[PDB]
Amino acid sequence: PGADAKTVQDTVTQVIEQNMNGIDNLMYMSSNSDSTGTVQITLTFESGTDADIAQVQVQNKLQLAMPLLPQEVQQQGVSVEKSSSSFLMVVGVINT
Amino acid sequence: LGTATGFDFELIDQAGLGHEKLTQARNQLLAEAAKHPDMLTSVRPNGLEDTPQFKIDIDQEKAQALGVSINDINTTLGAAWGGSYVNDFIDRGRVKKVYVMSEAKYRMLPDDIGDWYVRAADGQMVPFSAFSSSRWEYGSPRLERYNGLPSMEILGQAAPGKSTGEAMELMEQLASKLPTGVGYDWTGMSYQERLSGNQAPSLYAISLIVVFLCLAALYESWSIPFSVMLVVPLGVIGAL
Amino acid sequence: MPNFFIDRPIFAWVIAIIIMLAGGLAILKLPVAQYPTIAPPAVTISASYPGADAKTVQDTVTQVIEQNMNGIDNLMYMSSNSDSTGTVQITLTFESGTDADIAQVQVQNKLQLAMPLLPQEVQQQGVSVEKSSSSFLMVVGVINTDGTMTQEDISDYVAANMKDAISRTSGVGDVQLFGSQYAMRIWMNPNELNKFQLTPVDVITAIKAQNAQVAAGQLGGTPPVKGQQLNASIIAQTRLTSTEEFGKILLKVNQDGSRVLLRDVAKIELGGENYDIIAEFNGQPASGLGIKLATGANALDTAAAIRAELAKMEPFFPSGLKIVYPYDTTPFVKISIHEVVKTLVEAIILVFLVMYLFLQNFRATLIPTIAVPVVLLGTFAVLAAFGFSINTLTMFGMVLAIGLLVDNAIVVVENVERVMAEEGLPPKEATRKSMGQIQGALVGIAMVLSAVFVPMAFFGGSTGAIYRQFSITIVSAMALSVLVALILTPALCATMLKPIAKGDHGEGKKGFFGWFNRMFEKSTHHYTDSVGGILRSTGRYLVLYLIIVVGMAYLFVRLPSSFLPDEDQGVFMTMVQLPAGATQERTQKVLNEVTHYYLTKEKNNVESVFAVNGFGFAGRGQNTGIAFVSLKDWADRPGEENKVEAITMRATRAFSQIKDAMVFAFNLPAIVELGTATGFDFELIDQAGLGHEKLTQARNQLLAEAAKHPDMLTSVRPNGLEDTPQFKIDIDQEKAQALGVSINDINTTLGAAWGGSYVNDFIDRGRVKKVYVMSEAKYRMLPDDIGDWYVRAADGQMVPFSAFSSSRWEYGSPRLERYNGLPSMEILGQAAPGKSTGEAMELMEQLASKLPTGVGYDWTGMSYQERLSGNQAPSLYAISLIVVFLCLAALYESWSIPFSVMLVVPLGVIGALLAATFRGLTNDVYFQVGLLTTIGLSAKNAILIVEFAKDLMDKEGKGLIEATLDAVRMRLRPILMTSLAFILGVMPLVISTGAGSGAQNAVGTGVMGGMVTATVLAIFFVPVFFVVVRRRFSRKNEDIEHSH
Amino acid sequence: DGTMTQEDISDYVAANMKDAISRTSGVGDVQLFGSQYAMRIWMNPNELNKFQLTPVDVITAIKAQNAQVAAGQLGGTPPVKGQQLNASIIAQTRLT
Ligand SMILES: CCCCCCCCCCCCO[C@@H]1O[C@H](CO)[C@@H](O[C@H]2O[C@H](CO)[C@@H](O)[C@H](O)[C@H]2O)[C@H](O)[C@H]1O
Repeated sequence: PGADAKTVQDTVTQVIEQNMNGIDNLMYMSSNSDSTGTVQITLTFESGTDADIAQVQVQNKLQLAMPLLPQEVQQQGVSVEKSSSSFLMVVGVINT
Repeated sequence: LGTATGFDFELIDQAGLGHEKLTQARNQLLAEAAKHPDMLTSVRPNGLEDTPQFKIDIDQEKAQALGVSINDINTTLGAAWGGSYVNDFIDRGRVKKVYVMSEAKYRMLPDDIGDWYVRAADGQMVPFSAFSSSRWEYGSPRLERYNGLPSMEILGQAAPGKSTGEAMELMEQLASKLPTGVGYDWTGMSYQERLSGNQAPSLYAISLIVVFLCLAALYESWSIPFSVMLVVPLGVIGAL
Repeated sequence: MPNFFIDRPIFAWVIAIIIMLAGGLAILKLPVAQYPTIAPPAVTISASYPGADAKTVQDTVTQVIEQNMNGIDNLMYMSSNSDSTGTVQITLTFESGTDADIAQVQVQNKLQLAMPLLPQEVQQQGVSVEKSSSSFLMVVGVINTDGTMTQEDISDYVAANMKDAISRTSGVGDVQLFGSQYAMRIWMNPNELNKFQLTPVDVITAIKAQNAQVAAGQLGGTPPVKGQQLNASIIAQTRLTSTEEFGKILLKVNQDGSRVLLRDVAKIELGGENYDIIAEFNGQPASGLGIKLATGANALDTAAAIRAELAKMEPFFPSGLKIVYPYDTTPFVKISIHEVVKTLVEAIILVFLVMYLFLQNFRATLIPTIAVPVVLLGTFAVLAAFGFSINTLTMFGMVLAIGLLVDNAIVVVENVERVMAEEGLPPKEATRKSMGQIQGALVGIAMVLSAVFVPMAFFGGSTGAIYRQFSITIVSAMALSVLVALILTPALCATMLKPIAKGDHGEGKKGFFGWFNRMFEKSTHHYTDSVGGILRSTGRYLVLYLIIVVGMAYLFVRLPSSFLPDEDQGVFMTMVQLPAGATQERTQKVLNEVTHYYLTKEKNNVESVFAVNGFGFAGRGQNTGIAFVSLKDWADRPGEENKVEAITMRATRAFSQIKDAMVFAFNLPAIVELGTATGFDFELIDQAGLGHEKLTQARNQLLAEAAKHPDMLTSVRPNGLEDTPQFKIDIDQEKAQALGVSINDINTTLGAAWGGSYVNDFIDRGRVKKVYVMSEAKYRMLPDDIGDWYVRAADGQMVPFSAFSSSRWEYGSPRLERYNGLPSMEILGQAAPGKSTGEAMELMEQLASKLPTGVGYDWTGMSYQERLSGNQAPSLYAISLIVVFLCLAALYESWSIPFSVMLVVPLGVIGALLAATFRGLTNDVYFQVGLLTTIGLSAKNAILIVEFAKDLMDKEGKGLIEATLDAVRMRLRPILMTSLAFILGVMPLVISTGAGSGAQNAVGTGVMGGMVTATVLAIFFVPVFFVVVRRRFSRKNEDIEHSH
Repeated sequence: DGTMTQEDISDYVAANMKDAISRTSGVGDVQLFGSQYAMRIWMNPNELNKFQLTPVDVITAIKAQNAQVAAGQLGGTPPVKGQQLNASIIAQTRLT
């Protein structure tokens, strides 16, 4: 919260990236750090890789990098998730 | 997946170069790409341009002389202007966050900075303006990295009539003329071609060889299979 | 089938071709490895506590983690080292076949319960969980050939630009930097600190406050007021980037307004996170990456991927920077495999030549020959089908299978040839007649033969996977060659064989073939004459046979037994260990001596030496080091004296004359995680809170008692380090309270100055790196230096350490070991010459039962493996022999006639035993599988002999003796063709020098010896076997005529 | 033999048996029917009041005086060249 892109990159992104070692079947890794105080690191695995094993290996390497992150970032927590781009549907809720 | 005839290219800082030199190398690559409308079209950054930002320098000596601590100064600035997650409360049986932050009208403009006071050790309130100075500068609102190195993603496509393979070949050629320390890589749809497009030839070959061998077995003949294999273009011309 | 393809040769071809395409495609895609993986997965936990002594590490980290290690599937045991480098490694070792991914997941789920209980400084160093081999896959070295970069420069370059990408490469289980990344180093001066009434606590506070990255929000940030037109990020403090910026950190402003800057109380410089690891490549400054393979990953693929990654980095190197390859286990695998491929190709050429000697027409010799590549290539397809890899064992399976393969096609071609020499029938009809009489037998034989090889697919333990590689490869190839002989060979016979007129034996041919044919024909007659003779005696040969069986027994019980030969792999390692307390400088002196020896005394043999000071097999320390040695090619290192075993012996002997260090060169074992045989791995255990000193005393008593049994045990020794002097300092609580100095200030001042303290991060050329505060060297060298450090009391007074503390020398451990959660001390040793490992262990157990109360023991590693136990040989081969007899009984519809075939077994074994015995070889995996190969094939020769004889006595009239003679007459040529072709085919193996020639010699010698005696002897003894067994288990009336 | 009470027995099995049992083959979870020893400080509020102390002071002194300190080394790296002595500095250790 309230971090500029450089701050995000140099206290969060680089630290997580430096810890993404010893994970199987990684093809490549990319990230964005922006001035909305947000970072997303995406790791892409070989076709046929077990998506659950990929995710738990990532999340376990992250777990061990958490103590190296800023306190307020540890507070917000760092989400590790499977990446989909398709929704089955979007339910809107409005007040009229 | 793909933009069809599209490619997905990463410009990479391979040395100590930094965001500005990487941006200059990107602009150099983009200008050169633009000079080949015949081959390349719509090659462009995927990310964001540098923007003005407000640099504020805390004066350590003056803070120390006024008895104002750097932690008070920095949480005052950040909490007021950036907002700050304090802890949790319980709203109707669900745990939720508590945030402190300045009401909007006191964190809108540079003159507002001086309306925030910090308490010194001796009880006095010190306006932020007494121990800081500010200036405009440019910086990035979105920094990209690729395989752990600073990067800039570039999108584009083969010009009409041209193959994506052709368009990628030029991009590598243009990229080979960039400043020292600047490298590149293919990602996404492009990565899955420089690897997963070398296959088509050998798979079609296996198909054609096994077809011939099955036919030769059927007809007990090494030549008669040819009279069947010759049909292929007859359907294909009509589809085309 | 044979009839079908006799009419349809092109369909036959199409089947053969599809099989080869499938094999060919398997070969391009199949994993290649030296051996099947038989090593138990190991997960390692590593952590670091900067400036901690071994006990602090143990009681504050290691015990905490160990106590949370439970409910983990397939855990065999756990071991740990806590050392005065501040390092912990905990190794959890799992059952063979454990999914290493899940092992790692389950270990980490427990570890995360311990994590919050660990010291903060330990958590910030990052603890790691890895799943990899214990040994290095390769060492990637980096030098600067322009001398433009120091050791420290190169190390930082490597850490900052190369290591991470390599660390992320799939199959890379662990990466060790030989050197250290740069950190912002703040070297504190206690004199200057006291002059300005500051301490390391103030220095640390100032750095955290002034090397900061502040989140400051935005101008016009959401939610905004209405009408807002400006939106921009506020940028406040950012991480410092240079020594200059750190130097001007403001510590305080003096009473008269002057400033005290960080550079006024410290030297500030870019320097290593640590200064323990220093490497050289052939004497020059170097750094590097020691790379370990992730559990179960493919070594050749992982190495290819590492090279591809390094290739991406090279174009951006600073000037002079260069990658070198001082140590790589990879090449030997590729090379030794190709050497076997080469001998398989030579085998096919040799086969072609021997075929051309008996079949004297190019087209006719192509028939048996083409079978080889069809079968062999199809075997790769079957291996793919069953998830096997291309490895040393499957490749040698192919080779050992050559005789069994080629024999099916030879049996078919030869028999067709004879049918055309006996009756003058034309090719297409001759092969039909021929397939009619043998095809059933070929299929039957494939069944009995599978009984000799399938049982060893059921060996248990780690050893079993080895034998299963052979079993499946040989059974598959053998099954494929029967198929190939029923489909392709009959077709090729009916189309490519030259018509033979009746009664013709080419005796009236031209030059040499005409001569050869005349010799063979007369030899055949002199052959049949000889046998006809012995059949009239028989009693004589029955006795001679028992002689052979007895000698066979003799040789066998006196042939030593090994597992897999030790190969010269063109690389090896040298271990350097000085006593704890030794300095880095003395360790460098001993490394210089090691390096010197290889560069000057082994000029002709050693290509390079990558030596590292501060890293050893058991990990970081001032008193340890290692040298990685790469030899010149095997080709340029001719003779036994120039191979790894002779080199390492010479080297170790020369190094024994090095003062006050343990230095030895050793060749890496075939496996490793198998057991450098004769060796045992012992754990002494503190089972009752006895404590370190008592365990030591118990250890010493055991070591003493062991030494006085040199007949049984040799080199029984501790694996760890001896206690050393340590500086004990007591803080006086009352005095501190009285003076008003906080214990926290005291401890931080002490620890930061003498141990160093990781404060926070900074940005060095775009990359986040660490900032370290520590005393400059010259103020943390001497005991008296302690009192030059001052702490500030509450009332502002500077108080020297000497005012609130006292100190004394004492002894302590630099390396505390634990085994399965308890204090331990590992003890290594071996069986004395002539006595067995099991013997040595029982003695060790007997000695260990006499130690003081509360002291127990346990076996681990190689000694754990052998106690689940082996000795499954007798049973499995016993089953094998029974099933073979049962299969033969079905074949002959007789309970007795099988014995006439099975008696042939000793005749090849004796030749293999003689050959191995007098070449000084051993009873190992290659000897054993070779024996089954020889036995199978001569069993097969015997089967077709008595099958032919039995047919004569049954279908035709022919009495016993006549049938036997005409049967053996008919099967002499076919037998010789195969034997001579296989015996000559394996010459490449017996004559082999160079990469993997250890395995190749072991293979070839057994087979060649076995094959020669099997061929020469069975040709005479199988006739005896049949006539004697027929007579002994005779019914009522026969022999004298047989009706019709 | 009347030499161990229940609380003793429980400490013995917690401290010497439970860990190994819980790592034994096929064992999934292990419940101790009792409790391992801890060092028990049983405070008396009257005596605390008498000396004007609280549990806060007690807790503070225990963290300060029951400590295991990383204290560094003599002659550790990087050394002054020519250094002969390398030795661990041992400061406060845990009370026992
Ligand atoms: C007598 C006939 C049967 C005997 C011959 C059998 C040979 C068996 C030993 C082969 C060892 C396997 O070695 C294997 O070689 C092939 C061919 O270069 C490699 O194949 C590699 O190069 C080829 C092109 O040259 C590519 O199509 C392939 O994508 C690439 O991986 C494999 O990566 C390697 O693992």
